[PDB]
Amino acid sequence: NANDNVVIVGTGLAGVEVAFGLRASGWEGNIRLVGDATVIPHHLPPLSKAYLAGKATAESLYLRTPDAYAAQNIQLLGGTQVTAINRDRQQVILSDGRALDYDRLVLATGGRPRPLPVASGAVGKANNFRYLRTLEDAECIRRQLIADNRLVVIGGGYIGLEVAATAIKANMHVTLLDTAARVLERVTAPPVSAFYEHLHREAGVDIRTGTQVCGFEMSTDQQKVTAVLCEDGTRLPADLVIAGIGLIPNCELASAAGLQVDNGIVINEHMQTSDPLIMAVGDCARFHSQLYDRWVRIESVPNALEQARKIAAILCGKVPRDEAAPWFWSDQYEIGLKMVGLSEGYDRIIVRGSLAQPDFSVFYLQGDRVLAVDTVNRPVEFNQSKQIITDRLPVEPNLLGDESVPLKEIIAAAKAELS
Amino acid sequence: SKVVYVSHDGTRRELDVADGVSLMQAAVSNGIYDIVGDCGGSASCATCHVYVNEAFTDKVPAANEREIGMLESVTAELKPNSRLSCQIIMTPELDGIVVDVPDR
Ligand SMILES: Cc1cc2nc3c(=O)[nH]c(=O)nc-3n(C[C@H](O)[C@H](O)[C@H](O)COP(=O)(O)OP(=O)(O)OC[C@H]3O[C@@H](n4cnc5c(N)ncnc54)[C@H](O)[C@@H]3O)c2cc1C
Ligand code: FES
Repeated sequence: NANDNVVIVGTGLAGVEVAFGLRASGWEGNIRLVGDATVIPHHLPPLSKAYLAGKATAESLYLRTPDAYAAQNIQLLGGTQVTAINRDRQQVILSDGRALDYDRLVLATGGRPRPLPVASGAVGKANNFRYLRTLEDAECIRRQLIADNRLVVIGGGYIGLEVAATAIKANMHVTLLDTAARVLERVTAPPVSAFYEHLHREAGVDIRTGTQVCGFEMSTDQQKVTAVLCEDGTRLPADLVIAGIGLIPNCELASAAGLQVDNGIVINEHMQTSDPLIMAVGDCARFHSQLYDRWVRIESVPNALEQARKIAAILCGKVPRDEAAPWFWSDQYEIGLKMVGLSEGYDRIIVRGSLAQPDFSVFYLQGDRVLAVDTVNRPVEFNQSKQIITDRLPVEPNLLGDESVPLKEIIAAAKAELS
Repeated sequence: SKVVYVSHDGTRRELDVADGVSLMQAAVSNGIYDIVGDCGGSASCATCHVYVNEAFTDKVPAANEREIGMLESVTAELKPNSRLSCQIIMTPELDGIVVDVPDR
C-alpha cells in the first residue's frame, strides 16, 4: 500500500536494483535500503577489468548518482549492518540497536569470498595478499601491479583469469594455479579450457593446473607474503597474491531466522522464502530454474537485474516475466567472451567456426536442445542465441556448424515451426 | 553538453553529461528507469535502445555492424533512427540532443 514499508538488506547491484525498479513499477510506500558497505553503490565487473587496468574513473562505477536516491525517495542507510530478523514482530534489528519495521522484506545479501584455508593468521592480513570482491580490494591490488614484480593467482574462475590478463598487460610475471585439471573445468567443455589456457600461456602466464597450495612463506617482518607453497613441494616466489576460489552466499541472516537454506537462500517462483513476507534476490538466492528444471544459484549481473525486476513486478501486482536465458561475460586481453545459458549436463557440443582462431561459437546440447552457447568475439551470434534459449526455439542442430547459413535464418526457421 | 530524454508516457528529463560519456551511462545513473543498460554499454544486449531525432540523426558516429546486428534484436520497434544510446559518446558538437526512449 502507499503506507507499506519495504526494507532491502544489502546495497549491491541486486538491492539497489529492486529499490529503483520498485519505484519505477509504481510502488508508493517507504523504501529502505540498508547495507553494511559505506561506499556509494557501484558496479563490480569493472573491478577485474577497466578499473583494475586503471582506465576508468571511480565515478564511472556508480550504479546511480548519489542524488538519485533522494529523488526517488529511496532511503539509503549505509555503513549499517543488519544482525537479525524478527519475523513475528516483522522487523530487522541493526547493530546500532535500531529495529526497522517492514511490511515487505528483500534479502539481497550477496556473497563473501570463500577463504583460502591456509591463508589463516598473518597471511590473510598481509597487504600483498587479497581477495577480489570489493572496491577496496581492487584499488589495493591495482597499486601493486608493478612491472617485473611477480604475481601468483590462486583460483581458476573467470575473475582469476581476468586478473592474470590485467597483470600481464601491467608487465608482471604471473602464475595461475587451479586445483582443477583445467581452468573453468566445471563450466566448459575441454576445448574451451584448452582455448583459454593457450591464450594465457601464449600471453606469458605460467598456468599450473591440478595444483593445490599447502601454505605460504612470509617476510621475516610478517607483514608480507613472499612465496606460495604447493602440495608438490614447489616454492613459487611472489610479490603479490590474489585468491579467487569462489563465493559463499551470505545466508546467515535467513538461516538464523528459520528460513530454508541450502548453499543460498531458497526461494520459490515469486522469489519468496519460507516466509511470504520475505524474498531474496541476486548472488545469495537459490531457486528452481524453469528453463533447466534444477535448483541453481547464478552469480551474474543479468541474473540480478532479472530477479530484481521480477520482485518489483510481484510486489506491484504485475504479472512476472518469463525466465530469460541467463548470460554472463568476461574480457580477457582483447577477446570478448560472452556466455548464455548453463552448460552443466550437456551430451555434446557443436562448434561454429574454428577453434584455431579467436572467432567462434560453441553450442552445448542435450539431445536436440541447446543448453548454452560460449562465444568468442561474436557479439551478434551471442545476442541472437539468447532467444534460442529464452524462447526455447527448436533450432536445427545439423545447421549450427554450417557457417554458410546465417544464425538469424536458422533461428527464424525455428521460430516459425515451433511444432 | 545537455541531453534530453523524451521518456515514458510523453514526459521528458533533461540532463548534464561530462562529455565523452555515453547517453546510456548518464541515463541509468540518474534514474531514467525508462532506459536500462544491462550489458554495461559494450553493445552486447540492446537494452540501450533509443530513437535519435533527425534533428541530430547526422553527425552521430554512424552505427556499425556490431550495433546494426544488436539493434535487430531490440524488443521495441526498430526504426531508421534506432541506436544504442551506449554507442553514443556525448561531445560538445552534440549539445542539446534529443533521444527517444522506446516503450519498455
Ligand atoms: C571482480 C568481479 C567481477 C565481476 N565481473 C562480472 C562480469 O563481467 N559479468 C557478470 O555478469 N557478473 C560479474 N560479476 C558478478 C556481479 O557483479 C555480481 O553477481 C552482482 O553485482 C552481485 O550482486 P548482489 O547485489 O547480489 O550482491 P553483492 O554485491 O554481494 O552485494 C550484497 C551486499 O549486501 C551487503 N550485506 C550482506 N549482508 C549484510 C547484512 N547483514 N547487513 C548489511 N549489509 C549486508 C554486502 O556486504 C554487499 O555489499 C563480477 C563480480 C566481481 C566481484
Ligand atoms: S547496455 Fe548493452 S548494448 Fe547498450
